[PDB]
Amino acid sequence: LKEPVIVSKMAARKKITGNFEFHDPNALLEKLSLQLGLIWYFDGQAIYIYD
Amino acid sequence: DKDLLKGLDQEQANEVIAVLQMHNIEANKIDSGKLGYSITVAEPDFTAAVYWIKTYQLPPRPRVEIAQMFPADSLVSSPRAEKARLYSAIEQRLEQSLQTMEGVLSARVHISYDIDAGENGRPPKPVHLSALAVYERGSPLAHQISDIKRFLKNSFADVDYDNISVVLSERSDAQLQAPGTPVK
Amino acid sequence: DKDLLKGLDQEQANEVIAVLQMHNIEANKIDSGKLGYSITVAEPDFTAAVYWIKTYQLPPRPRVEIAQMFPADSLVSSPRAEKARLYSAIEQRLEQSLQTMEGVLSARVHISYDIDAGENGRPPKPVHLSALAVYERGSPLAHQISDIKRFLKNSFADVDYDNISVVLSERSDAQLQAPGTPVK
Amino acid sequence: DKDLLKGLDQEQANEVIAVLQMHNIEANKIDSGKLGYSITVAEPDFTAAVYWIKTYQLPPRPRVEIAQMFPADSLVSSPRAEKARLYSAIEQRLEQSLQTMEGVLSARVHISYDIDAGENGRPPKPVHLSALAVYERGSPLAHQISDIKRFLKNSFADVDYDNISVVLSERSDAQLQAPGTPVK
Amino acid sequence: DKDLLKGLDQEQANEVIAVLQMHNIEANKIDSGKLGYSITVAEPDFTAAVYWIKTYQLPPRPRVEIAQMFPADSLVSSPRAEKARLYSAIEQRLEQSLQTMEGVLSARVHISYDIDAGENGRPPKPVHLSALAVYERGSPLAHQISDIKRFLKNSFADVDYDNISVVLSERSDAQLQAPGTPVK
Amino acid sequence: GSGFVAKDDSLRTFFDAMALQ
Amino acid sequence: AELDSLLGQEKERFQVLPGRDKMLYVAAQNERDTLWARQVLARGDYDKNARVINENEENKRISIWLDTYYPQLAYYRIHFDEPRKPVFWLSRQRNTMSKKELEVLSQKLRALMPYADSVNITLMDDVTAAGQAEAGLKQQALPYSRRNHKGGVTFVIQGALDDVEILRARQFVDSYYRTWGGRYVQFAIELKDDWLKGRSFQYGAEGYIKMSPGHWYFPSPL
Amino acid sequence: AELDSLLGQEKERFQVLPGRDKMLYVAAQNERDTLWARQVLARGDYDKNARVINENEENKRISIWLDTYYPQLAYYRIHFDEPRKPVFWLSRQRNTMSKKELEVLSQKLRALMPYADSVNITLMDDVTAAGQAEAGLKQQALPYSRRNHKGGVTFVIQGALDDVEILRARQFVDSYYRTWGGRYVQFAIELKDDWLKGRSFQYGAEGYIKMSPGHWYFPSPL
Amino acid sequence: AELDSLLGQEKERFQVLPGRDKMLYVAAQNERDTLWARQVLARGDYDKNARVINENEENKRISIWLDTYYPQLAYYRIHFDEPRKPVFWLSRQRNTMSKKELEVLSQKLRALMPYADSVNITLMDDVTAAGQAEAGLKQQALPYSRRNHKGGVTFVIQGALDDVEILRARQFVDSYYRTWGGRYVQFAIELKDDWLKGRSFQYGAEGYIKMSPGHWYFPSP
Amino acid sequence: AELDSLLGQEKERFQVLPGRDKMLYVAAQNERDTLWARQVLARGDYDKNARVINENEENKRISIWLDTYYPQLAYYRIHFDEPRKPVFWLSRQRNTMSKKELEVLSQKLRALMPYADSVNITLMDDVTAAGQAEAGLKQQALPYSRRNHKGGVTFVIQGALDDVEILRARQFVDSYYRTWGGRYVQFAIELKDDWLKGRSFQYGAEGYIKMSPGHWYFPSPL
Repeated sequence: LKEPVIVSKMAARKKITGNFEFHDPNALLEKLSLQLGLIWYFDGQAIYIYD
Repeated sequence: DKDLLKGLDQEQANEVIAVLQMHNIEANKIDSGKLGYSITVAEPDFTAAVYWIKTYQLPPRPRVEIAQMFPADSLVSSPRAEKARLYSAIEQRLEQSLQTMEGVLSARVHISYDIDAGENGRPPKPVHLSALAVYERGSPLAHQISDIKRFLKNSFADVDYDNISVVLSERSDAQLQAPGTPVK
Repeated sequence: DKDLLKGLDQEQANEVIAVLQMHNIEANKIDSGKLGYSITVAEPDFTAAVYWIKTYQLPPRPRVEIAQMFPADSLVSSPRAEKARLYSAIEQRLEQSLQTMEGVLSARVHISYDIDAGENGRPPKPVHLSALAVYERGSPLAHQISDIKRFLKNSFADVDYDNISVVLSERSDAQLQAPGTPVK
Repeated sequence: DKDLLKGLDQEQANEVIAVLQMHNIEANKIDSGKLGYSITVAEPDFTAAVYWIKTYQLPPRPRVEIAQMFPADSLVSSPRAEKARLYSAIEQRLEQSLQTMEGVLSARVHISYDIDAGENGRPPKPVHLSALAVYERGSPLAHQISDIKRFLKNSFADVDYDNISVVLSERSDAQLQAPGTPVK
Repeated sequence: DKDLLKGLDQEQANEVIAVLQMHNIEANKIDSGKLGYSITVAEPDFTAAVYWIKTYQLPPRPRVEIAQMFPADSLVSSPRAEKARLYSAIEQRLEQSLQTMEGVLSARVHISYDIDAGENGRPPKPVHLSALAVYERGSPLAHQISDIKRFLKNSFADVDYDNISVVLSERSDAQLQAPGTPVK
Repeated sequence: GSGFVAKDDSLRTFFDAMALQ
Repeated sequence: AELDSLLGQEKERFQVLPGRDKMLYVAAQNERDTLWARQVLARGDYDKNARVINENEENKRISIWLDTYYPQLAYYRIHFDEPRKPVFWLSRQRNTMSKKELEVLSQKLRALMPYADSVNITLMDDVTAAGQAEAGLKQQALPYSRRNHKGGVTFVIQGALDDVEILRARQFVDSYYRTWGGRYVQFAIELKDDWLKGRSFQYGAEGYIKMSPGHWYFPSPL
Repeated sequence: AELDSLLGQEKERFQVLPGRDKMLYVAAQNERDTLWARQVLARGDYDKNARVINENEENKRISIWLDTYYPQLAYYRIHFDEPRKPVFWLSRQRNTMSKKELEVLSQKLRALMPYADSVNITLMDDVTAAGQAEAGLKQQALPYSRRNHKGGVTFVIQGALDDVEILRARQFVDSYYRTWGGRYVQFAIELKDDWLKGRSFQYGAEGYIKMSPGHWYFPSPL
Repeated sequence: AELDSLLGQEKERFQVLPGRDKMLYVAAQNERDTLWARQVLARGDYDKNARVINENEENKRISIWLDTYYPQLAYYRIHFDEPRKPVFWLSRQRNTMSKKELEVLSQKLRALMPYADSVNITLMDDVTAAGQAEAGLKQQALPYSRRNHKGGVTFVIQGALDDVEILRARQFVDSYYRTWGGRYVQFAIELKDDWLKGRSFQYGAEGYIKMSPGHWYFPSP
Repeated sequence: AELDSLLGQEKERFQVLPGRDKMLYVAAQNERDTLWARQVLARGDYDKNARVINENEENKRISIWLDTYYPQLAYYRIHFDEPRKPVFWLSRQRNTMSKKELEVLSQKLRALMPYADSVNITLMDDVTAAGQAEAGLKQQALPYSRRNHKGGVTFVIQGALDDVEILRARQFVDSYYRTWGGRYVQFAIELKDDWLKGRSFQYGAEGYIKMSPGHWYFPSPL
């Protein structure tokens, strides 16, 4: 992703493990935000992530 | 004429002869008074009899029970030794009680010993049992697992049916004819 | 006529004899009363016999148990020194319970010894087992590895089917013929 | 007949003779009753024999175990002197059990010792094992590490396959022919 | 004959003779009953033999172990002494285990000692090992450091491959021929 | 085919897994 | 003294067959009687030459010769219910042999068995060998899994089986192996616990295991 | 005192063959009977010269001569089922020798073994030598990883295998090496700690992708 | 008493060759039999002259002689499978010797080996010698790294290898040194502990290793 | 009593040579046989005059005579593979002596060694001596650094080497010193820890060492 990511405090208590591969991140982030349970937003300068 | 074991017990000598005469070599049970028994074979049978002594790990050492490590004649006794002496007389008594069934010749029962739960307030875990048995032949031993799993199910506090394992089997072929002396 | 070992035990001399007779040399067992047994060989086989004494590390030491290090006739007994005497009798009677299965001639069982994890607020850890066996030849020894695991599983508190490891094998070819004297 | 070692033991003379007769010199084992054994070689074979005594460092010292430094004739033993006497009976019993596999002639097992972790409050680390073995020749000794690692994996609390190291080898060439006397 | 040394025991006389025979002078091992042995050389070979005694620092001192200076005959023992007596039996058992590998003739193993880490609050330091070995000639010496560094890596808690150092070497040229008597 | 195998789940981790279907 | 009197009293558990190379074969039926008959000839109370044969041992003796001089062959088992005429059970849908080549195979198999008289070669269907193996595996109510491939099938019986289902799965495999051998169809009984032990997971083509209420693990698609 | 009488009572396990160089060869069939027949000739109760040969020693001896006088030869094994006429399994698709050059080799291998009368050279195929390895590895239900490359193939069995799969894989490998050998195809049974037994995937944005087989493995938390 | 009867009972492990300088060479095979036959000639129960030759120290003797009189020579090994007619493997692509001095070198090696009758010099290839060392190294599934330079190649084996991989490496290297020797191609086996065990890391072009949640390790290429 | 019988039993580890000044030289080949033969002549069991020579000692005895009477000479080593005709390796690109001046040197080196017959002087190239040291230093994969100057090169081995790299360097340097000598190229192996031990430094033409997070040290440009 060409922009910095800001992760909140309550949505950083979850954990992830495995081998991943970011060929296209804007399509990978939609799938992980539905499996983990998350909301996100891109306001032109950063990508905020909440639960 | 050559001897291979001496100073044996009565049940040790009755097991060495029972192993050797199954493999077509005959022995001799010679008494000696206070020094026990002694077992002698012939000269051409000596090479085979030493091999079956090494293979079958004869003479048999005596069978061990848990109540021999914590004897009742000790001067003090911990509660770990009182609970280990209770469970060792129950698994000795269910084995005595399984031989009075229909067709069983021998049996061996094990209980799951629990020690570390006695000091702390955590409740002890469930109790697990396991049994072995040898039936005489002509018995349909597939339908006789559900009678041991029913008999020793409610002989304890609360077991499940998948916490009991019964591994039983039929006995070997009978040995009735004499071995035969070596023709020299 | 040359001696190679003397002052042996009855169980030791049958293990030196059963090893020398496998490699076509012939020994003799000479008693000496209080001084134990003694083993002699011929003169041309003296060079070969010392090579198998050095290779097989004969005479064999007596087998060791964990209950030998902590004797039952001591004055005081720590609770650390009581769980090793409990586990050493459990692993002693599970291998006397495995020789009563069909086909099996010998067996050896090991338990995981966890004593340090008990006397704290930490939870106890799991218990692991391992076994070895020597089966009579002619048996489908790949299907009997699921009966020792079933027997060994629920004789403890809570083990898994992948925390028990059984390594078993069939016995060697029998030695039935006499070695043969050196033709001199 | 010049002598070079006196007062030897029974298990030491069968090692000095087995080392010398591999290098084509003939030795003699002379008993002396209470004063042990003695070894005399010939005078042409004397200069080589002192060189192999110095090289192989014969006679061999008796093998050391950890349970000999902490004897059980005390009144109160420390927990360090009880974990060392427990681990020194497990690493003896595992190498008594490794010689019963199919093909092994000798084996030696080392366990990592943990002592200072019990004095503080930090939990002890995982245990590490190591083993050596000597095989009868003719065996595919690359596939036998899968059987020794599987046997050693769950005989303790929790090890990984990265914490066990097996270094094994095949036995040397057999010595069967007589050395030969020096003619002068 | 002019005497050089007297009162030496059995293992001190066989090394002085093995040193003098390397340098073309021969000696005589004369027994004296209770007073040990005695080593005499000829008359023209006296000035050389005194020089090689002074150079090689003969007779040898008895070899020293760390557990000799902390004997177990004290009524109570410090933790420094019960921790210094354990590492000195580990560095002897790993040294006796290195001689059973193939090709090895002699070996020595040194462990790093720590004694303040048990009495402080800071964590204990890492463990460092160091070994020497003497190999039979005709062997590849490069590919045998990778086996000792694998065997020594997991016989302790956690050592790295940088904290182990193996310095090994092949044995010297053999001495098989007799020295020779001085003619006059 | 898809599906979920719940073993004593706490009804928040169960309905989070249905948020893809 | 004859050989049939130098064995035991019961003259029915052995059968002495005269060979074709001045020898005398003794036909035992298990390992215990094989060691009984070998103790007589090994201790040496017989002045002639004799051997002790067995059905399980001879079935591997003439299967070592057959995977060297006749490789790429499809057969099942040799039956010794009448030891003077063994019956060779060949496969039908996996061999390309004509009748003249079967006559040579029946002649070269006769020289390895000097006690025999005429080996009879018969061919059987390759479908009923797996049909009887699946029909006997469905009567005992054993959960299984069939894997078909070329030159053999495989039945996999896994899971946490109870004690009457290890006994019924062993009494059937031994009775099938006694009559058909293990060349074509092979049973793989494997007693193991539940994979993904107490863990909740979401299966099928995009899988994850929940190691904890706040922990996701992404291995192979479960 | 003939040589067959100085051995044991059972005159079935040892075979004595006369040599062309005025010697006498004893043909044992394993390591346990080679030391039996070598003790007789070592203690010296036989007046003339005699030697003991073996199937795994006379196969290791003529492979030191062969990779000096005939390098880059593609062969498998020398079979000694009938020791007067051994058969030499030579590869077909990997050599370019003519008929005369195969007769010079069949006359120079005869001089190494003086007990033999003629040596037979048979050209075995190369696709059935790797087809029987994969069909026998698929029939035992084992996880494997075939790595094809030029001049020999290899099969890798990694993972945290259990006790039934270790026994079935070790028994099949030891039953395959006895027939073909270890020149072309090599098995690589090793135990690491991962519940996925050899295979490994990566996950991103489309599903899973089967990763390339390499030496690094993931330490499995489970 | 003849020398072939003065040795052990098994008259099959030694071979007594008549020398041209009126000596008697015994040709053992390994060091265990070399020290078995040197004790006989060292205790002195043989009146004439005799020597004990091997395959390793005879190969080091005329390789010490061949770097004084014929330096810059490319060769591999000397094979003594028939000790009356040894085979001298020589490199083909790394020498410029004609067909005239290849008989002068054969006549000079004949004067240094008095038991031999003729020395058959063959020319082996440098592509097949490194091809068999790479094709054998790939078949055992080992991680390696080939370094081609002038007059020799070098295979480097790194990583945290386990016990079955450092046993297949010793069994392949010791079986390759027996054939080609260690003059041209050399294997180097070093083993290191792994930095990444419980670490999370990014591989590929921009690679790093997170040694902690707040610690990055950018390794140098 | 001749001299070749007063020595050891085997008459091939020593070599007796007659001298021109009525002396009798004994040629050994290491220091252990030099002391084995010096002990015999020192204890006094020989009548006439004799001496014991070596190769590393006789190569140092002639380097004292050459450092005085022929200074500024570029040579490598005298080889004694045949002790009646030694070979003197001279340098080609670093001398200016003619053909007659080589003959007056070879006739004065003959009188210094009275056991020889004719010293052979061979001009050796100078880039092959420094090329073989680098090619041998690159096969073992050792980190090195070459420093060329007029009249010798230098290979510096530094850093924290492990245990197998010291064994391969000690096996290669001692095998190069045997055939060339240490007159031209010298290997400088030195084992030391890492410089600037636990410090973050800034290298190149404007250098500072950070002795602490708040302490700058400005030595020579790192």
